[PDB]
Amino acid sequence: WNEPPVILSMVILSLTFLLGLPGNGLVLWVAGLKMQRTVNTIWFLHLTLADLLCCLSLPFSLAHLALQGQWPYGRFLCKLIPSIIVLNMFASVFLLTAISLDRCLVVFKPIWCQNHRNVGMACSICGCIWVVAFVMCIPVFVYREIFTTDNHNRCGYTPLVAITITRLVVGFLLPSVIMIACYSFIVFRMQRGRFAKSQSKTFRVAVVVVAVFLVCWTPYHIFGVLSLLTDPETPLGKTLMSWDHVCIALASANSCFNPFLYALLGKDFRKKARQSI
Amino acid sequence: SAEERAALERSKAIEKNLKEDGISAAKDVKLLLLGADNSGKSTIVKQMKITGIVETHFTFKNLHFRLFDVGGQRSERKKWIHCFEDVTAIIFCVDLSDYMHESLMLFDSICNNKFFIDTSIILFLNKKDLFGEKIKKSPLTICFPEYTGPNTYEDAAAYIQAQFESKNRSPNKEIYCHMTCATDTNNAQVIFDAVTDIIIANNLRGCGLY
Amino acid sequence: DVQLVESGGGLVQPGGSRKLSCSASGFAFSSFGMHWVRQAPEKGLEWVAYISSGSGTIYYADTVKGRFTISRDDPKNTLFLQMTSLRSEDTAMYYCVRSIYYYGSSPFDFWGQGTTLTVSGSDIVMTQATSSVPVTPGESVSISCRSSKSLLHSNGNTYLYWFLQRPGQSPQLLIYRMSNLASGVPDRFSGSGSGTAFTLTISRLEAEDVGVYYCMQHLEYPLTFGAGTKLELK
Amino acid sequence: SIAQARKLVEQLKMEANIDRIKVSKAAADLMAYCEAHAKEDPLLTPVPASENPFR
Amino acid sequence: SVQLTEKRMDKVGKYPKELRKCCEDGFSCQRRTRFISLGEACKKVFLDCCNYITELRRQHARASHLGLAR
Amino acid sequence: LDQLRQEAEQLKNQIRDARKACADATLSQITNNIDPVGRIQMRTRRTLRGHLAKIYAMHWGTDSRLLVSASQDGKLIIWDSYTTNKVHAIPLRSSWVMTCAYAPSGNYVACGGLDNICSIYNLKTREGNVRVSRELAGHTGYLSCCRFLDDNQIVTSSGDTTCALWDIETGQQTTTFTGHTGDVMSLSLAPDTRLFVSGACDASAKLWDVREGMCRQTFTGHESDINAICFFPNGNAFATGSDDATCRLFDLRADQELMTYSHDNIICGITSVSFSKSGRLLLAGYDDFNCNVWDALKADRAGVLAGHDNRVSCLGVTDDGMAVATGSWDSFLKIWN
Repeated sequence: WNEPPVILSMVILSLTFLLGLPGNGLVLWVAGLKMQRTVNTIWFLHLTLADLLCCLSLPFSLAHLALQGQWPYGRFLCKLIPSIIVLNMFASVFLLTAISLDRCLVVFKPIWCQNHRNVGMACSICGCIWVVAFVMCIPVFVYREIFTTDNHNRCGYTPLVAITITRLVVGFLLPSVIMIACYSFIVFRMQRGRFAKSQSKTFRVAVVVVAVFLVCWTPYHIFGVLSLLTDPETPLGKTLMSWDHVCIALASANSCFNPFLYALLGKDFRKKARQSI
Repeated sequence: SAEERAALERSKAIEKNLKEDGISAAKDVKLLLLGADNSGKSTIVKQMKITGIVETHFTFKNLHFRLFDVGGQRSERKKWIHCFEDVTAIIFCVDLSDYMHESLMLFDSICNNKFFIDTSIILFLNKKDLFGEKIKKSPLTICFPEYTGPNTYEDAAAYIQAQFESKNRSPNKEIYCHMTCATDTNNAQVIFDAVTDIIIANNLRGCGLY
Repeated sequence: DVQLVESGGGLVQPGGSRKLSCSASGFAFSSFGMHWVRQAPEKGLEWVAYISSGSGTIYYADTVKGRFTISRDDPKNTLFLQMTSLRSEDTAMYYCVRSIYYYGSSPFDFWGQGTTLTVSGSDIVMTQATSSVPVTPGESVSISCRSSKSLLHSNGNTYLYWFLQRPGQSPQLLIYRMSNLASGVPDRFSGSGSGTAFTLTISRLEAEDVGVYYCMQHLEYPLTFGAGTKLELK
Repeated sequence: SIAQARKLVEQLKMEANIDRIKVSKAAADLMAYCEAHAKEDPLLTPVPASENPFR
Repeated sequence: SVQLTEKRMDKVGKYPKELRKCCEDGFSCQRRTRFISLGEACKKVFLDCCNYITELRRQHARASHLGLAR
Repeated sequence: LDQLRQEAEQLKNQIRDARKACADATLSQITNNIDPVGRIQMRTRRTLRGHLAKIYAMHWGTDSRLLVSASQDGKLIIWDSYTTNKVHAIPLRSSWVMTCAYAPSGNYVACGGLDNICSIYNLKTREGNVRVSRELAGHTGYLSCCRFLDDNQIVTSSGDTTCALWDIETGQQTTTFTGHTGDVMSLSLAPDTRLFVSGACDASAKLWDVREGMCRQTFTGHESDINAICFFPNGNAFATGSDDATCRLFDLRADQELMTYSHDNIICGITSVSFSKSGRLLLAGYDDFNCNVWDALKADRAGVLAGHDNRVSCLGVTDDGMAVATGSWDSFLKIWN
């Protein structure tokens, strides 16, 4: 058994490990103990929690790809792991969306975001994000089976098309569109006096963040949708499933990059982390 | 824990009280009012309604402004100017009629202060009508020997604004200049829009996007 | 001045219900933990209920839990004690006690006047062997109190409270935590003890000091009082 | 300004009439106080966690 | 296969009366339903059995390596 | 001045000559034969996370367990250092606080600052909550330091170049101390409370007398404004911290400097200075975010109390010397031991 796609996927997973897990740990530790508990710190802390959960659930997928399937554990493990993975990833995505919304709101509503904006509001929004992530996590937790199969058994599982259309919409369209609109509006506002010195740095940060988000998740959703139209028992189908692992690796690579593009961009967080490290 | 359970409970409830007070106190926009003696500070603080420090709090467009008249402190600023950080802006008032070196020197010292590197200073040049009358009566070269140009009111105002804006050296701050005739109450809308701009800039900086 | 006044007392048919209100004034009621201490017509004090500031923790006696109801009205600055299914053992005078809890505080410091209500295992047991000490004025009288469980906590705080109930009056706290004199109590009162054996030594007894003394534990609820050492003239 | 100068010179005269001990004597007495109370200083000598109240 | 025997037995008996032969014998029903029309007895049975076997085959093929995310 | 100026100059010259005549040997030339205390590794045992603004003052109770902390949030929270609990939270009338105090009896807590008023609060009120017992309004400048002599007496250092001894029973200034050229930014009462030294911003530290009301000695040895002061526990010496990045040990009887606790790598000025029980360690706070621990007899940095994200504004050692509390501008009151 030889396949370039699986070796590429595991290489990308190892790179994601080595680049994010220490970064996720250090950023989470800083935001939990070294850094304060400001409004902007809550979003970073929850995003790093989601990224750390995704990174810690990645070894399950690495082991699964090492054996090319053949789930040895019980039904509960295959019922929970590809539920925690999809909870952590979607929590990270929705927290990116919430960060974009907060950045747009502290610009277009400066008067309101000083009276009615405290740590309690951020905590409530993060709790709602985790609740909706759990709601989106329920369908995989209620639909997974392990098929007896041959001596080596690989676990997997109208409802399918509707549920992945819902995950495509909720996890890609609203987040990406909200991010693009918020960052474009911020850039436009940054060209109305006192901000003309900027837009050479804010625009670059916004475009790089949006580009990373739209390159590390678009192949996931594209191939997830294509797996429906592309019927199996076709060379294109099995090639698509083979590259699906690379898509998962890129989706986790977004969680790898998130602390680098979010916490470090907060120069105060960079200073705090450098002093701690 | 025998009765220390009630002690902890009291500590927790008063910590909740402290948290509530902190949330209710973060909504107030703190503005530091500075300037030379008898430079319209009393008039401008009276136009916005309501011995050492004279805090003049007021609400304008659902935003709570805290304006501190600290001009009565008969001591050097450097030993207590450090407690006025995290303020939205420093309101500076200058009487254009009376001339100027002390006002410019104090503006240079306060805008270049280490604590106030990011806190942008709002500049007010009041007594515009009195300044125009004095210009029609006396030339503007009395206190500006190096000022060469037309002796009109507009050029004098522009020169004063340029001389005041030539005192800061940090690009992160901007000096908002406004002119008043000591008879208009619309000097608070300028304060409001400057404060909103500073809030936008500070929020952008705190998110790492600025 | 600080004053606690109770109301809602009278003859009640057995099996009924009644509401006892403790009106308060002269102090910050919202930051005090109001107690409810019952005193039988011929027996000693007995704790009934306790409510803290903010109505966070509410505790109850072994023979009171499940029937009574202790509530506060902080905006109205009044204390309440709703009681239902009045058995014949509830025929007693109900006292209203304030107590604030922090480091160095003096709980049970002020007692209310008291209202009269008439109906027609692991707990620490505090026993007072001396139930009558007839001593003339000018002599030193010492009252002893014992506890089944040692009242000395790990943090070094021994929780023994001494009260003095003058005849016809309300009990007054004398020593709190077995060593600290109460606010306004004359210095002649001295408190001592170690673990289980507690003594309240009084020096130069006066005619105004005639009354009955009690020992109360605050190590763990319920707060059990002693039998009551009664002091009489000569 | 005559009164201010008079007050200043009076204060200087009052200060100048203060007896001064040798600096070596003050150094020795500070040394003695530091060494005598070094045993009961829970900061320069670490205190065991059993006796530590903040442990 | 080993586990496919139970599925075949269930599919064969998933019909009234006879419930055999037609579903046992079954390129899907898109073009394989011509025959001699085999009477109206089991045309719908064969049509259902094509999809019944195809769905199971596709599900097994995708669960072969549904890799812990989709 | 001319005659008065010449007399003042000659008196100053005579005073300097007398002070320099008694400096036979410096502190470092006589204590050089003792073993240094070494690396004093102190770890943060407790952290008071109750304040939300910069902490500008903190004082220790006489029982070494209760500590009062004043911040710009308008609150003066009394802390339980053993269990981190808070026993009080007093809302100040004026949020611009630069000093706080705790009575040796424990019944009263002071407060002052830009309000020009040293407020006294009755902690042990029969009505429960803490009520302002008095508001001392006699200063034309900002109050910078306040210390309780007893429940009734209090000494205040103000920014109008004077110090005033008050009377909390009547509210009138019993005694006023004048003579400082610049702003008086620090004050420290002696152990016997019969005298105190005030460190002003004119690079001078004047030794006052509470009973007499007249200054005795002035200590002009610094190069910048003195931001902190603290008596040596023996009561015959004190260390004054300044903005010149150095804190010097002044001797009352020698009437001059003893040692200059300066380091070539330090440029940040002292904001708080405090001794231990024996006086061997001087935990002097710095604007460099660290509260360096100085050996008072070696003039060497025994250890560094790193862990504060902002400049430390107040360092306080307990009366039993068990712990040192540092209150920085990051709204944290860390307890080290």
